[PDB]
Amino acid sequence: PQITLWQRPLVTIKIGGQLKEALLDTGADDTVLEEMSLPGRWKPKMIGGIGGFIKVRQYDQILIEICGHKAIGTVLVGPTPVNIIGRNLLTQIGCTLNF
Amino acid sequence: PQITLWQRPLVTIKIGGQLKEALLDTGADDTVLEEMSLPGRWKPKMIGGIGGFIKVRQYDQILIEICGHKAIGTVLVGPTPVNIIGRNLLTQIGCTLNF
Ligand SMILES: CNC(=O)[C@@H](NC(=O)[C@H](OCc1ccccc1)[C@H](O)[C@@H](O)[C@@H](OCc1ccccc1)C(=O)N[C@H]1c2ccccc2C[C@H]1O)C(C)C
Repeated sequence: PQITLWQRPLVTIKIGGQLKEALLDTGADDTVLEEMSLPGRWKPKMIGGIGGFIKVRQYDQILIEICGHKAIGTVLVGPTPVNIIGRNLLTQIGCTLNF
Repeated sequence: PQITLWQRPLVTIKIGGQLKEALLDTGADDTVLEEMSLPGRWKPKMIGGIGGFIKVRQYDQILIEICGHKAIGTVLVGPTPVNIIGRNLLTQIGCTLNF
């Protein structure tokens, strides 16, 4: 589809049997979701954005469904105010910026 | 043009007669640039990102050229980690997300 930016580009994602709302964020290198439970081992990581850094838990090889498109990648879980789909997953669904 | 996301979507912008690099960020409601001098009076504003909030200076009706496209709008100046072109200006140059 083609998404205009008059409003925030929010989409429904399916992860770990859960349906959630997330922002398609071209300004984010990684994908970060609000606190939740995911299977497997995880490692600590610090990510920085506007305002400073936050501590998150890194999970690798996580399957996420974005608008029907299956994508595999690293997902960070932590105290983010909004769920963010970053570039590591946007590339997998063939998402591009056009003007 | 069409921009893929395997790398950060950085473009050259021209403002105040000078060239700078900025990130096309669909996850940003507004445009925020690193500390610099702009004309006119400014108003206060607080913007919240991944790690908290920061105080910025808001300047209105500022001319800014993004990849050759001229835009005139609101620009925030403050302690941002990188120059960010947000939705307020992305819509002016007709930028959309596609997949
Ligand atoms: C390397 N670090 C990154 O890539 C990081 N990347 C980032 O933090 C990006 O910033 C550039 C950035 C790039 C590299 C390094 C540092 C910063 C995001 O796209 C950021 O822009 C956006 O985050 C999502 C969000 C949306 C809505 C509410 C709260 C958070 C955000 O904070 N938006 C707010 C904003 C920004 C500017 C002006 C106004 C407003 C209001 C909000 O929309 C993370 C995600 C991994």
